[PDB]
Amino acid sequence: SMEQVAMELRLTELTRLLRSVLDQLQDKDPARIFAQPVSLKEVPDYLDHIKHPMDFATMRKRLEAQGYKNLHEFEEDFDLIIDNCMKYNARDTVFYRAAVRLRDQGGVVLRQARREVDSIG
Ligand SMILES: CC(=O)NC1CCN(Cc2ccccc2)CC1
Ligand code: NA
Repeated sequence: SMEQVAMELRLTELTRLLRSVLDQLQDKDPARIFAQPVSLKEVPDYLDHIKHPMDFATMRKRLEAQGYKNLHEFEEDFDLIIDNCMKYNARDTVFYRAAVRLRDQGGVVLRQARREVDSIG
């Protein structure tokens, strides 16, 4: 239908907007601590600790299959990345601190992205 096509045009342009947002987000992770899923080879008990793993590679796969229907969903996964890290790793570690910095630098990007999503509808 025309209705379905228009629906998919918005989804596509959402996806274009999210791909940008996701790049700005990785750019704030120069150490690439969150680029890839935590290796179960190197940390074999990880899933005993973290129930829902997330990372940028995984988010990017979902994104390219247009699996993000709105910004709430995308933010949910981004927060998973941060919250998992600040749980699994202790306060005085390089990993925890990298997450706190991503959280803070990221929040700016998501503050404006939320406005662009509303207005562009
Ligand atoms: C995003 C995130 O939580 N990263 C974690 C992955 C595990 N490393 C520690 C590590 C490295 C190598 C071997 C055994 C443990 C850093 C913390
Ligand atoms: Na902890």
